[PDB]
Amino acid sequence: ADRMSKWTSKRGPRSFRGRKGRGAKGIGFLTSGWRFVQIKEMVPEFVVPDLTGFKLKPYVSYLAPESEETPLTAAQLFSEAVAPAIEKDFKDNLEKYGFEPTQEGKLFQLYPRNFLR
Amino acid sequence: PLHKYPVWLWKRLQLREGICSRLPGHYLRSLEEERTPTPVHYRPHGAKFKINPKNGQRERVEDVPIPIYFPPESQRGLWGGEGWILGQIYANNDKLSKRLKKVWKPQLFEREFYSEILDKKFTVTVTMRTLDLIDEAYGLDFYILKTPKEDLCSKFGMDLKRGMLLRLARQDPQLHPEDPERRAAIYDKYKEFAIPEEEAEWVGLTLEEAIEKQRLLEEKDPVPLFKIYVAELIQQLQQQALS
Amino acid sequence: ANFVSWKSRTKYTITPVKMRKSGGRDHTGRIRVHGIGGGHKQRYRMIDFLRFRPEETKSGPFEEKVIQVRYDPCRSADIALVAGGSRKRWIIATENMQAGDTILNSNHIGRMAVAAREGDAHPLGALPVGTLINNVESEPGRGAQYIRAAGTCGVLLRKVNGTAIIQLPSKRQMQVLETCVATVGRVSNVDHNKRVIGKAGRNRWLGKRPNSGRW
Amino acid sequence: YEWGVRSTRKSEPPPLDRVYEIPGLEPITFAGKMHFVPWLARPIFPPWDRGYKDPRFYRSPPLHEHPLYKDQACYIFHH
Amino acid sequence: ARGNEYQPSNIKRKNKHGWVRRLSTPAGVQVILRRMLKGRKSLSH
Amino acid sequence: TVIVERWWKVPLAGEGRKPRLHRRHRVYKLVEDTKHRPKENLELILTQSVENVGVRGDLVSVKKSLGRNRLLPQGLAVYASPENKKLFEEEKLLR
Amino acid sequence: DALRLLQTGQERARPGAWRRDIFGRIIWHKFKQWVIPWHLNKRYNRKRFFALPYVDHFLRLEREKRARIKARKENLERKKAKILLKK
RNA sequence: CCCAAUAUCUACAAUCAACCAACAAGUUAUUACCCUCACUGUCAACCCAACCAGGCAUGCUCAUAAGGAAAGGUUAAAAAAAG
RNA sequence: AGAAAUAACUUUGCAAGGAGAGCCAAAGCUAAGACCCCCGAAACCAGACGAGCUACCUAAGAACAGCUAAAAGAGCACACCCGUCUAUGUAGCAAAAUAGUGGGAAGAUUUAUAGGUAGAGGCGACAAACCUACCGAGCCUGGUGAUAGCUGGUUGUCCAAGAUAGA
RNA sequence: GCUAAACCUAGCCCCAAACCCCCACCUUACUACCACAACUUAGCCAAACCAUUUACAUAAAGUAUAGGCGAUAGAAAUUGAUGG
Ligand SMILES: [Mg+2]
Ligand SMILES: [Mg+2]
Ligand SMILES: [Mg+2]
Ligand SMILES: [Mg+2]
Ligand SMILES: [Mg+2]
Ligand SMILES: [Mg+2]
Ligand SMILES: [Mg+2]
Ligand SMILES: [Mg+2]
Ligand SMILES: [Mg+2]
Ligand SMILES: [Mg+2]
Repeated sequence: ADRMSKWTSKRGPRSFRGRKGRGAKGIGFLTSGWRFVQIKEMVPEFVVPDLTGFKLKPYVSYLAPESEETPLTAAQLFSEAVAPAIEKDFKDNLEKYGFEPTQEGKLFQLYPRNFLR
Repeated sequence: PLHKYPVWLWKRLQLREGICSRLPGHYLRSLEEERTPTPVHYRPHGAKFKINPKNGQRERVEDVPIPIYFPPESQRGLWGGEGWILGQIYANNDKLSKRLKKVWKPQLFEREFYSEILDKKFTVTVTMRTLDLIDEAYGLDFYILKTPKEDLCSKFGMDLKRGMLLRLARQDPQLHPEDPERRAAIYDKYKEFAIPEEEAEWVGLTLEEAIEKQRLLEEKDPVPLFKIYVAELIQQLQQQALS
Repeated sequence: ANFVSWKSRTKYTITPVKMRKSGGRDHTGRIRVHGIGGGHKQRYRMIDFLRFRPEETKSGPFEEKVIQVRYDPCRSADIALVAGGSRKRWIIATENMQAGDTILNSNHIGRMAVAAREGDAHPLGALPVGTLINNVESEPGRGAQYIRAAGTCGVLLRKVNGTAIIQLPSKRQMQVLETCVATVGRVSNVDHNKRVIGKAGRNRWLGKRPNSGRW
Repeated sequence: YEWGVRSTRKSEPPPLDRVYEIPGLEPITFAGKMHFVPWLARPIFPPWDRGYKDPRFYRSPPLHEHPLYKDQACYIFHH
Repeated sequence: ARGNEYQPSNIKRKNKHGWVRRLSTPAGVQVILRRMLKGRKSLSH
Repeated sequence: TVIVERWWKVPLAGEGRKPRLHRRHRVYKLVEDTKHRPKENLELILTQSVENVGVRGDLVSVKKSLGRNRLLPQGLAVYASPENKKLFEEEKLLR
Repeated sequence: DALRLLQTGQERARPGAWRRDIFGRIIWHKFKQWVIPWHLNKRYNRKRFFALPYVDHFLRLEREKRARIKARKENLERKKAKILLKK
């Protein structure tokens, strides 16, 4: 008889209490007899770098020059990414300069996103 | 408050705003246009004026169509224009007896009809009126080809019409291969209902089917901006080179 | 109402299957027939009535021998498990059928009437006039629908060209093609009439309940 | 007497839309908009085959095409 | 003695007044739409 | 076809407007039922022969059912239209 | 995002489509990556991505209830401009 | 919180299940897979009766190892209630 | 809690014509001024919501000590269910309880859990019994400001005329 | 002497104009992840019951016409169209 409070896993009878998750991802599947099989591939392996010798810290000194907000736009990226190669080669049929026409044969597809932050 | 357009103008407004706005002109004209169906269940008054007996003066008269119901099962057949009459009757045909419910339904049959532009036999449910109209029209193909959308009142009939009109418009060989003379004979026999393909594709489509067709027609994978920007770069470089 | 009727089995097998009672409720959910509900749980044994059914890739009259003749909740008669070839079937048994007997099942119309044992299945024409039959069928190759109840005798009355007139237990006749297969004898569990159930509890056990109304 | 009441079998598929039997016409079906809509025609999709085949959803080929399949009928006596 | 007609049960409550039961019939969608219009923040039980 | 007419006069409406009807404008009288009407016979011509009715070339008035179930959907006959009149006159001129 | 526009010109990383909920409301539906095709999904074909007729009326009342809210916010906002110009 | 598919089967009760006696009649063979413990309930003097000598299924303790307090202080009139 | 026309009366304009088209006109037309309430049924019809209480039914579960008697709708009697008679209580502990006395208590019993039947319908071991405390016909929203020859009301000052044939 | 008594605006009503707007979610909604379908207003209410009947620009005109010719219903031809 309470309908305003959120509905979460702590609410129903045994069945409900079990079925309803809590926002937590899955990593495996139930086999016969309520046995759980975990898959090493569906567990996010963190990728932490080697921080030794790094010359940057959580904050930046107050003695730094200011600048203008210039968000990176497709034109700005293209300008210094591939354009100079074109111009250099313009003085004497697009995949040679980084163009990727289709995105089935690469591990990190850009659309749809098949990878994670 | 008050709207800026009445309620019944909202449909016509919608036909100008969104995806419906890019539909070809002739389809919109065929959709908005309204025609009265040919009288079926009532005797139309012959003339625009008439003398009545009670007084003797010349009074105007109009014919007010009976409203008729077409259950969805008819959309799969060719009922002609016929349908159900839902209404009331006076019990003994005297006005001082109970007002009783009454429904009049057509006598339906199933039959087989041969379409020549389609060279196919269809099994269809029809009524005596549909057979008489077909005979009066000298064949099923003529009946479906010359009758307008409103008198047919059958999505099946309009689909048949779209098929036959497309077959005529394309002049495609698939009617009767291995005998082009018969092809030419059949195609030219109906040479009068020969409208261009661009108008043939849209004949009979309901509004929803039209929207879906237009969407499929225009839906397209966005062009990679890499090609666009390299094209702009090449244009600028050529301009700089020729200078 | 989500009411998938229990009678959903397709393959045939002698194992009892799990009845679900109805209580008079049809698929909609309303009391269609008053006076039904409750009572002892029951299982159903798929009694096979086409008593002339030859096994896979075989033909010709076949003999089968019984194994047991047990009570059955659903019927009023007593079923019997007959084994033949490589197949077991539940068939309604007649009065004087004991475990171990043998029975013939034939469709072969002889030159004249063949004296048939009191449990065998023969086409109507094959029998003589004046015998008693059970498990009659309306038309050939259909199944037994007529006399099947407990202790009911069906007399054969006469034969004419291509047909035979039989007398049903309700004291009236009917015509049937002479190739319809019946069984000669009287259906088992005789004198089932004289079952004084004694107390209302027995009626409740069987499945009936007392219902006022029935508008 | 056949076994299996009618009302428990899968279903009779719904009557097909007539637009399919007009020889020149390619209908407008709701496959373009990836979801059912009751005012278009029900498409007809290719029979789908999984390039892989996951063990948890495997479907064995029928008994006929097994490598160890003998025409003559053995009679086993297992426990 | 009366007054205790509500014997609570989460299964029943979610089965006979829940979102899916409303959305499983035109009348229920009308109910949800009425309660969307009136402003409610408890559309379904 | 069932043909019915009202029992209550529907007030006129004008040229642009359309009539607005009332609960009494749905009572009806049975003017007639076109199927009870005495039967009719249709006019056709023939491409072939059948000795029971006639031989190729000529007009024939035949009963609707007979001419719709047998004569028409087999090639025996065609509709007596003002386009195949002009065609079959050649079929006799050649003779 | 820049590299996405260059390489495939798509705007949103996660595919989606404009649909109509069962309530008539126009929604942007984000796609949930699955493994079997959409016509064989007994759960996704229980969803109604269309709107029957009975919602049209409720589509109107809503459109009106949010016009009133607009008007009252406008009219009031001008009364408070008269008062601010009467002191 | 479950289960890979296909065919096969799956006649005989339960009652200490044995004597008598009854009626209401009560899974595997082939094919595919060499993967491991994730996720959620876990509190209390509690729930349905507007706050309550009422209602509340099962297991175990059968008078308690557990749980509680019938008298705010006084006097001992009538009428009333229980003994 | 007194909203308004048909005439009439009063005051203006113009007057055989009035009126800013349509209407009236044998002194009439045009304009203004004055005069007609509030609360309340049982009901009816339409569309939704309800069988977590109760009636019945379904699926799969659970309970029934001890004694007497042995296969029984058996006897005495706990748990459990019901509620005979009396007293308390009557805004009560409780919108049907408490204390005693009682009927059943291996059965047509009792009971937890999910599902089903929906309102002129369901269900009913027929009592007009029950369908969420109020059922000879649930409840909610809408038509609805239902209608009411019936009941109740109807608000500043002062003066004046003012009552019992009949159809 | 307590209790109180007082206040302004927060907003709103009627017009005019203008056509209005990251993740999860139909299973037990807000849950990453497996083989059917949509398409005539009855009646309260008037007739003092009730049974046919009973309403959903200006002018022509409440005229023709309909109607237990009762209650009531009712055209057309033509005419011309930011504020309190
Ligand atoms: Mg006009
Ligand atoms: Mg604990
Ligand atoms: Mg203690
Ligand atoms: Mg105390
Ligand atoms: Mg005291
Ligand atoms: Mg229940
Ligand atoms: Mg009143
Ligand atoms: Mg009176
Ligand atoms: Mg006086
Ligand atoms: Mg009245």
